[PDB]
Amino acid sequence: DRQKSSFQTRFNVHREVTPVELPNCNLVKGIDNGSEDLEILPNGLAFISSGGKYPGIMSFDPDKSGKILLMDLNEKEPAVSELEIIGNTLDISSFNPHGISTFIDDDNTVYLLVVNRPGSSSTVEVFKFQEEEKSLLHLKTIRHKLLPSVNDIVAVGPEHFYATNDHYFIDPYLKSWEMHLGLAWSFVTYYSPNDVRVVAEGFDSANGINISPDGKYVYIAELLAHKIHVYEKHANWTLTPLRVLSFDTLVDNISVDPVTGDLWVGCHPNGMRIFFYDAENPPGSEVLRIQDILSEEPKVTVVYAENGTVLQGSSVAAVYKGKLLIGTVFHKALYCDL
Ligand SMILES: [Ca+2]
Ligand SMILES: [Ca+2]
Ligand SMILES: [Cl-]
Ligand SMILES: [Cl-]
Ligand SMILES: [Cl-]
Repeated sequence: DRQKSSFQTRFNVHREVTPVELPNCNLVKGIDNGSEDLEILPNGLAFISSGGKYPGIMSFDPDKSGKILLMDLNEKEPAVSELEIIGNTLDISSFNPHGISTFIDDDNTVYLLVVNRPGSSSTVEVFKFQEEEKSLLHLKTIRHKLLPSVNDIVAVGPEHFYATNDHYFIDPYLKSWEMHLGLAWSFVTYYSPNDVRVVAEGFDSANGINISPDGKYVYIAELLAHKIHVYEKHANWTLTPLRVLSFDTLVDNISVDPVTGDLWVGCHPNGMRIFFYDAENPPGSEVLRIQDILSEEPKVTVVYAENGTVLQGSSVAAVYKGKLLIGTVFHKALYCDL
């Protein structure tokens, strides 16, 4: 079949991980049920989305709740704490976080945007971060017909963001059929209070999304195409294609380093192991650094790679002052000397 061929191309089924080691990597105590996305502020506080659940993805603790965790990366051996969500505008029993993003106001108010999928429906929750009290003040729940199945967002103001949708459909049965057939109907939305538009479409599962430090480019990961799309971001928020980068791995969430502009990318080398879990054959981990992404030949380095004997299912990676923090879809988190 032509379909069985493109299926085992999309899920990269023949792929094995040549190890790339780091000598001082330590599992973060307290993270056992996922750390699928994370973001580090310029002051070294890192937010971690944890406990999220997906229909069909593995879970070691099904009654576990979704949590936003805090980590101070300026500490020597940093520990995670669960952030308290306060407010009355949000149903916490169904809180099921996925991608996250931050925005820092001119007053230095910190806003956290959190992709929420309570049930089959999909929202974006915006919180105010209260560092002293170590809490998240809920502000708003954002819902839209152009946000059917949000995977990750990148904030550009307190309720302004680009959002990936990893499926066109909302219903989980059609969702898996969509994903199995490879329709590639997932798309990217710009959301703002006064204006909500599709800015790109035709993606075979758009996952991570991020922005360059100067605002001029947007990066979008296409999981099952193994591609990172680079877009020019215009003053009217529309996007025009620029580069497409290709890899031998499923690219998941994208972090951008503020100083260099470098991309750090959490990857699933073999899509079968991450989608059809099997304890005797667990998914591995791979972290990519991407430099000089606008130039003729961009520099791609594998900074860390492993078959899962330590860390299973890396989905996000970010660096801070010599340290590398790696998160997983549903497993642990690895803190590493670079
Ligand atoms: Ca994110
Ligand atoms: Ca994901
Ligand atoms: Cl793997
Ligand atoms: Cl460049
Ligand atoms: Cl290995």
